[PDB]
Amino acid sequence: SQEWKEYAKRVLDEWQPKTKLGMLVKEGQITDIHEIFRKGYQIKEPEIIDVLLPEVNARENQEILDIALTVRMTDSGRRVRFRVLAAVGNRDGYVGLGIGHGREVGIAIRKAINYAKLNIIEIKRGCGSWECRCRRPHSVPFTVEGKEGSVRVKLIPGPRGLGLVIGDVGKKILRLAGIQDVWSQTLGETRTTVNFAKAVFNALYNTNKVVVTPEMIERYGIVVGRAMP
Amino acid sequence: GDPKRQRKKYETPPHPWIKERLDRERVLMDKYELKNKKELWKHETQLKNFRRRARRLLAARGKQAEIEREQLLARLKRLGLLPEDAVLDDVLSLTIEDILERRLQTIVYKKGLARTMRQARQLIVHGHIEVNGQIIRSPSYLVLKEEEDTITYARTSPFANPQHPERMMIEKAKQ
Amino acid sequence: PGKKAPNGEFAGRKLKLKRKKFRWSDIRYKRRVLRLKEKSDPLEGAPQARGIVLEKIAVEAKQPNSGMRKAVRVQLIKNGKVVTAFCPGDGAIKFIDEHDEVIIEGIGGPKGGSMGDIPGIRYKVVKVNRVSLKELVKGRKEKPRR
Amino acid sequence: MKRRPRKWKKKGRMRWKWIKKRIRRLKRQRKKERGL
Amino acid sequence: ENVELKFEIPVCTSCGREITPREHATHFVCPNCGEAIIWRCETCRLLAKPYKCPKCGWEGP
Amino acid sequence: TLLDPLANALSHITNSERVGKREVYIKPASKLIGEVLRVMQKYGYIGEFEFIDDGRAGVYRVQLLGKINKAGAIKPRFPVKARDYERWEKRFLPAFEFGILIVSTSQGVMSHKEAREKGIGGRLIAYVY
RNA sequence: GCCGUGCCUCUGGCACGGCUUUUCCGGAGUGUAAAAAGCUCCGGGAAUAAGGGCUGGGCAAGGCCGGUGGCAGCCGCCGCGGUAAUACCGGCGGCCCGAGUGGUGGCCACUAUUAUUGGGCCUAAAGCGGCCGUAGCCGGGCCCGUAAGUCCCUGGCGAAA
RNA sequence: UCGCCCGGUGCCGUAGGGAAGCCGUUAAGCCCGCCGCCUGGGGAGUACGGCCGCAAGGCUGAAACUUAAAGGAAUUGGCG
Ligand SMILES: [Mg+2]
Ligand SMILES: [Mg+2]
Ligand SMILES: [Mg+2]
Ligand SMILES: [Mg+2]
Ligand SMILES: [Mg+2]
Ligand SMILES: [Mg+2]
Ligand SMILES: [Zn+2]
Ligand SMILES: [Zn+2]
Ligand SMILES: [Zn+2]
Repeated sequence: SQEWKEYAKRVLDEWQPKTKLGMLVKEGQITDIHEIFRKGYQIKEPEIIDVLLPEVNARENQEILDIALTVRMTDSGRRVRFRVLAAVGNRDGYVGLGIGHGREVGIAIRKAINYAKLNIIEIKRGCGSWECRCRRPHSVPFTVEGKEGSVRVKLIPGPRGLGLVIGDVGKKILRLAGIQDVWSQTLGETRTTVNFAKAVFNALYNTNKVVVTPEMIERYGIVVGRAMP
Repeated sequence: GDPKRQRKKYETPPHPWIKERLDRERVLMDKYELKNKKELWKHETQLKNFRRRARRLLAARGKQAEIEREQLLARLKRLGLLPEDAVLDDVLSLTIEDILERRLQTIVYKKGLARTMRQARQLIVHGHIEVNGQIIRSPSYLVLKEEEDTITYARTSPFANPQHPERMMIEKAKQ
Repeated sequence: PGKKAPNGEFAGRKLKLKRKKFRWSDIRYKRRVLRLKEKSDPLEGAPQARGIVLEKIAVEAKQPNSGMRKAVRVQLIKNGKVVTAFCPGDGAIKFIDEHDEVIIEGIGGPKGGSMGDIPGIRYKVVKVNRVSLKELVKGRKEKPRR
Repeated sequence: MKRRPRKWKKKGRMRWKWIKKRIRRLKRQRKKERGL
Repeated sequence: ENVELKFEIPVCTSCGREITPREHATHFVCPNCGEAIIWRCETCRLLAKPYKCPKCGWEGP
Repeated sequence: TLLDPLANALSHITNSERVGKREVYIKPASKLIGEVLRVMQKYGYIGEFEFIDDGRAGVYRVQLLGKINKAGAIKPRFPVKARDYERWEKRFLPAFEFGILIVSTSQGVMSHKEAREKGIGGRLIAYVY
């Protein structure tokens, strides 16, 4: 697991930090991904993530969900623009989704991948199904739902071995976060992939708004972030 | 109403042209040298029925549901697919390449009785192997555990003589 | 609007009645229970039929298109009706002659209707003189009875 | 007459106050001219 | 991965509801005491709910 | 008009605790309401409660702890057999033991987890989780 | 059909050597009311045995060559063709299933487009112009009875397939 | 003239809801009830039948066929 540990050392030297969090990460005060989140900081440099979660840019922890091209009219023609939708994440507990625009497909992908890192979140995994009652981080620990635009999404826990039975794009997002088994129920128009993608993202975020007692944890297996890499 | 119809014992895919699945099945067919696809979906179904049984005896409780629970372990390990210490929750982490390892073809090849995998098919179909003092001529037969050691060449086969010109090319690989 | 009308415990009769009442605002159900397809259908619930051709015709295609599609008039045998049927293939019309018997299938469009730019036609020819048409179009077989 | 406000919308049609007046004249002719 | 309580999650000092990863919360040392850290969730900051230090009794915004 | 004094209470509770309140007043106070508060307490959802008399049916003061996600009434009050609970637990609750389902059994009011230990049934009145 | 060694476009085709006999032809038993199939044995021989639909997007697979010129034709839907066609018609490559593979009609899922689980009614389909009331559905707090609804235990039943 | 409680009538606005315009204790929010209506656009509020009115007219109300969109809320321009 080393090829992405010399990347961290190379970036951590020629990077001049400009915000407070960058100063902290460079001075060795902050040294783990799990302690930049629940504090109300702000993340404006993408190099806070290339140093603390280096394998986020591994080309198999990246994904391009869709590419569109859109237009605005003028008395001298049609001014064209792109729209890429990208997601990144290590397949342990951390995911991000961003969009990014440009005049060419290459610049747009770069901005998509860049903004995906700054909009990152951590989630909870477990096993809450009636059929499989193991205690292993392979699914969603309970029913959660999220929404965006006109799309409503619900995710339900499923037993170990069943695939990810959700739509065509939900698999990428749910698989970059570390899940492997789920069920699903959808309303609204699922053919606008931006709103469908943002609904699944919102559900995975809502995973951590449900109040739970300390006894439920050693019944569903709830882990937050990495679970023994 | 209507009387009984005989039904198919396999299932086709929901969509026929998914790329990431044609790519996954094109490998299992060259590694075990199965004849067509309907020969592959039959084993997937043999596994999915076990899985769907363990999901119901896992939520259920009662007197006879108990009896149905420990008949699934008993056979499922009489068939060599589980060990002698396994609890019910180990039915859910079984794989397709565990059932494809129990065909008579793959076993008569993994015991050194054939030089390759497409030759074991011919040895089974032309009637040279024997399973427990009994010629069997069907390569898809799942071998049990109490008899995966009593497998040889037929007593009346040309291969049952360590001077045959074709048997001498077989042991020439075992070192 | 309020909650929903008969959500009581002893209100089963009214709930069933509301459902049976509004199921008739459908079109796939009303058309299946009153059997409206039969009583107006020249083929009478068959997958195929047979007729005897009266004349050969040509139709004009739709608006964003150009060209003439060749067809025939068939006079059915079980009814006596007269329908209009389409001859699929490159050069097929040179194998259909008047006083011939032809077999007729649907043309496979939306809801059972017509397809593509031939808008009013809803049947197509499959067999001529007990000899398939697909063969005749591509050599491979010869046409009996002249 | 049980009319529906989708037809007062005038986009690709003529006015409905004037289609009503023309349906009424035919419902009359079918009545007098041997509507018995 | 060396789970000896690898971390814990902070909770709001007024309602006791733990804090989600990206919300507009805050924390600061207790005024008038200097000995306790005080958390406020976004929804207890938005509608100004009182808090009180768990050590002395000083109350409210 | 008024048709259900128990539904009003449970919706009041879940509306109040969602905006951050720490006390509520359940105005028309049956003893079914009190009996359901008793079992919402033993499982740790509310604090302590008292009955105040006001000359007209009395009131209930209850302190909240911010420990519930949702509470409501199962209205049509279906009956259940003593071996058919999971069919309803899969409809109202979010995982295989997440929260309680309150049942009006022939020996009082109790959660379905204590009805399955005696093996009895009854009418479902509410659910909390 | 299989195995070994070489050559080449390397997933496959060839040249040399060897092997087997499920299937195929003759023959002897057993089988059968009599036959026939089947089954156990002999003697020959790689010898007797691959189609159908697809190849622009949905949807796996070609930006290769010759024809036709808004004409022939294709098209479930969107859509191709006007003398420079990856979309029609032929050649040669390739893809999916395979003793099958395509075409037309019917029912279920798709469809939360019949909604008890579980939909809508300001502007998209849709709140009666307004109000009074008969049947029916829904109905405030406590105390004492009954045991019809409801729940648990137990006898007789709900044919075989 | 100032402050408070109850009932009507207006505006700016949190949480929340909505495809948005926008609604927001006088809900288009979260609940417990009852009744009336809706099911792609046309054909058509038509034909045939019934009941009311002195007439003009009101109320109830289909199908053969035909079509791939018809509708809504907001953007950039071009234009008056
Ligand atoms: Mg071609
Ligand atoms: Mg493709
Ligand atoms: Mg609808
Ligand atoms: Mg309207
Ligand atoms: Mg009462
Ligand atoms: Mg029976
Ligand atoms: Zn599990
Ligand atoms: Zn708080
Ligand atoms: Zn203090």
